[PDB]
Amino acid sequence: MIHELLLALSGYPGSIFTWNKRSGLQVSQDFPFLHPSETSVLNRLCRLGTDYIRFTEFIEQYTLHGIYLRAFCTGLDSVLQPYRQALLDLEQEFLGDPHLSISHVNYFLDQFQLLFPSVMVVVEQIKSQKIHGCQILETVYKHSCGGLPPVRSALEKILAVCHGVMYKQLSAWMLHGLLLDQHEEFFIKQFSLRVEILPSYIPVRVAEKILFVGESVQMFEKNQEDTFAAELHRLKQQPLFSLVDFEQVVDRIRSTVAEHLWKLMVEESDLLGQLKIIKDFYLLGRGELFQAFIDTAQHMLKTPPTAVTEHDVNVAFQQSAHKVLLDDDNLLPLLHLTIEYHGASGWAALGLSYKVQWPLHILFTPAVLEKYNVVFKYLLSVRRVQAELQHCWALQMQRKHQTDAIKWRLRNHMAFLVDNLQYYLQVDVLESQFSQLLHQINSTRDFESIRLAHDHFLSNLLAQSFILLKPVFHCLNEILDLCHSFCSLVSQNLGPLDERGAAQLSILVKGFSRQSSLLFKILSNSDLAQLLLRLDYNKYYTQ
Amino acid sequence: DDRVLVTETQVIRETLWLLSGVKKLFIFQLIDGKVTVRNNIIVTHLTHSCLRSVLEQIAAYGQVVFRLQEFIDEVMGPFRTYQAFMWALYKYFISFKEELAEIEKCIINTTITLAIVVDKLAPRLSQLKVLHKVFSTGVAETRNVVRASHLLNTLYKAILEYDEQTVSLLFSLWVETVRPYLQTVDEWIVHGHLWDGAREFIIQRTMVSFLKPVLKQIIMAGKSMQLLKNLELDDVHDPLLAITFELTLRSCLYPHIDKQYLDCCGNLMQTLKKDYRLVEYLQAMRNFFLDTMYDFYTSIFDQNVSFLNVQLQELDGLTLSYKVPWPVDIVISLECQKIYNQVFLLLLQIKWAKYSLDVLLQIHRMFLLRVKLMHFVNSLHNYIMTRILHSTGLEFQHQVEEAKDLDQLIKIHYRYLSTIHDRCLLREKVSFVKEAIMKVLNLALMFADGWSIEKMESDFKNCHMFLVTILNKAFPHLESLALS
Repeated sequence: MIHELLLALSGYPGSIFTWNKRSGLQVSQDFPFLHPSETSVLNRLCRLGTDYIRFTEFIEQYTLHGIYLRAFCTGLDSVLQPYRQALLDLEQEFLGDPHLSISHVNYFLDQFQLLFPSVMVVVEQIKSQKIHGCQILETVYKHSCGGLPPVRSALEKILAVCHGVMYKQLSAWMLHGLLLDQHEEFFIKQFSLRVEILPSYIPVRVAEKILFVGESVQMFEKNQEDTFAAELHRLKQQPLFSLVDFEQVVDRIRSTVAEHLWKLMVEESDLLGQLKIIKDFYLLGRGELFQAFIDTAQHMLKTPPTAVTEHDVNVAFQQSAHKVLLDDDNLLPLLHLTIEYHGASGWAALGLSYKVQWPLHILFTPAVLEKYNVVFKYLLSVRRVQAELQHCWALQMQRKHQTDAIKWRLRNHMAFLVDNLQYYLQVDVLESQFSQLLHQINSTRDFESIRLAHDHFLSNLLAQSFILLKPVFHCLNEILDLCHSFCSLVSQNLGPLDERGAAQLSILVKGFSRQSSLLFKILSNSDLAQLLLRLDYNKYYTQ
Repeated sequence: DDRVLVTETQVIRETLWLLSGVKKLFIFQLIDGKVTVRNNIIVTHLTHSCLRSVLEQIAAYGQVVFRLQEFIDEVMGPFRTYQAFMWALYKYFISFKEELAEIEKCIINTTITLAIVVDKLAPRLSQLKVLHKVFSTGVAETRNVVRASHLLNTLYKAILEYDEQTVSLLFSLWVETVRPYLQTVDEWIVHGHLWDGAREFIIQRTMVSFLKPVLKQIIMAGKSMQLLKNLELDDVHDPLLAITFELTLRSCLYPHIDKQYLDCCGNLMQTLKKDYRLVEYLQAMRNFFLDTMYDFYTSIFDQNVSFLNVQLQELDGLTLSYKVPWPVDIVISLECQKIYNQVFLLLLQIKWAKYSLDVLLQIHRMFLLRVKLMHFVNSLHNYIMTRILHSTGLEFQHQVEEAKDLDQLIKIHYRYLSTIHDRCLLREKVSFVKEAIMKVLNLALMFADGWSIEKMESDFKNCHMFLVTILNKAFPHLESLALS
């Protein structure tokens, strides 16, 4: 009967120990040869056998899919090994001594009555909630902090082998640019990051570090390769996952690829030259080119835009670059002006796009290259109204040979001082922010700084130039189109403002001077640099 | 009910015999290719039922080893692939049966019972279960090319699922199964001919993705080698294993098959420079048309089909052809002559009008119509010949001198006509644009003979303005002439 039982506890049910698909292993009924009391201890013992059967049945069935489920069952047999081994010995002792009884079996298997009923619910949570993917590495971890020492020493082994899969995939991606996966288990799926499957104890900070160190290889298409493989393999031997060490291997790998990427991003591929191109054309750095382009391509934009004006300007811009004695077949065809038509003055839709090369494709995305365009739209407008305004002055002095016609310059100069010095704080926010962007580059050998220094440099331009500040941007905008009306009024005639021109002249001064002092209350962070220039002679102080 | 009441140790020797791969056993008597336990077996213990249970599990393993032995039997008693597969399968059993016969030694000469031999055979009954699933896909199937491709492809897929002792088995089972293909591939490369049996290979002179990422470099090397003679690869993959499995590891096999390819294609192009030369045969083709042809056409200005021949050897017709040997026939195809003839016809009509209005030297009012027209035709001729028939020509020569392939030389060539037939507007939009240039060319014919005047400028100023007001739609290269 002893060898009969030792098989029942192995997974083989018989006549004495019937098997039921719902309840589990249990004794059939009373027996003469056994004592009528011992039937209870067997039923308590069979609570141990029912687990092992339901274990090995699940292990073989493999059920759901995924490597992290395959490896879990692969490891689940390792913790189960001492149970099989400690069962083989019971045959040894019983073979020798012919007087032992069932009570001795209960003494040897005391700890296993404590290890299985706790690890059992770990399996039940998986088959009852469809836990798929890396979420197992948390569901098993949330139960690894239990109080029972053996349970803690058991699941830690399973987590130690389950990490071997992640460590296999993680090293395969961080150095070969490809992710070996066909079931969306890894937390990476132009790649992205996953949060709804990311482990619990892993912080998002290192997760971001992983996403960058890999994409920097896949896009990129010696000794810095094998040595890290030994480091990753070393962690696979650690019987305890220590986050404090997981970061010391990632950050070194991160700093090495970043140091290697910075070398190419600046030295081999000259970023300074390319930034110099952007500052000149986008941010109106080469203003001498745009005043001639505005001089030529003027009549062909005040009319509403049509399907033909897109080519009518590219030739004008090309006629311009040669008109400023600049000759360079490089970077000349790379600048293509765009006309936002069919989804209205023509200037409102003008823009300049830039076909970036291959190396800087990562640094200049369509997002960052769009905020640049918005600056070019606004900065051109100020340049347009300023060049237009001064031409009127070029006519007043040219009109030297009415007691009311003198009100023109008494308004023109006011409209001049507010506008000319408005183009200041621009040559002192560009040549100041840009001078920091260029200094943050030649300082840090790291490349990660450039992606942030350049990003912060761009956000400052939108903030410093009051483009994002709605109230001031909606008041000065009224000043912009205001000068268009005034300058036209002086140019649309050649005599004194008598035919309802003066009647129209006094209209704007009631609004302009109101708009002027309205702005003054707004300024009363960064406006101090601007308001100081307008207030040098304290004209607004008397206003 | 009677029972045989067998002893205990006898059962173990039975299982060792059954797992060995023999038949006709007192226990596990098969009936229909399915091993099944007897019904009268009983020991002093195990209540006659657990024995039927424990034997049933081992019987399930006998089925896996009996079916495989039936498979090896149906091969012994020129596919050259199953032979490479069974020899790998048979090689496993010898390294396995030794583990079985060794156990029987310790039985005749330490206590041994059932629960010990099973646990001792755990790392074997695990490896055996895999074969029941790998072979299940190699038995469930009629042509010899689908039975071998689907088998060899199942292995390369089944290993990537297992990416340690189970991987070492499938890998050692893979190499001995891909040995036939790796042989014929090498044999096709160096010996320049494909030596296949029963059309086993996939190229029947439906595809295994094993060698797909480099397949193009094989065929383009095989066929290229065959045209050369008319004018140990497996022993390299295995040493690679001596010095991240089967996906990156396999990515180191191709350097053996790629460098070998690079020599072959580089050899054909090398011997194609002289001795069935091509660079001098190609340039002279685009030279005898597109000086020499100056005197030829002038004789046609002032007919007979034989008259021209003696002239050449010295309205839209004059089909010209050429003689091409076989080593270059594949490059300059038959449908390639017509395109070269196509642009030759149109080019001459431009030389015609240009020469007709230049050979000569309200009375002087005709001259204001001369410069107003002689310039226009002269402008168009400067566009076709110089900035088209010499731009792409200057680039084409710089490209052929770097030819490194039999195929790509066709592509770089075919990417020269199909573009020169597009820039020179002759393919499409003929009745929309090309006809305009065609009808104004008739003004070069009418005005040439007469040597009505007021009615020419009314037409000329109309069609010329019709020409610009139609071409104004500009695809972008048309602006090089749109100035006039």
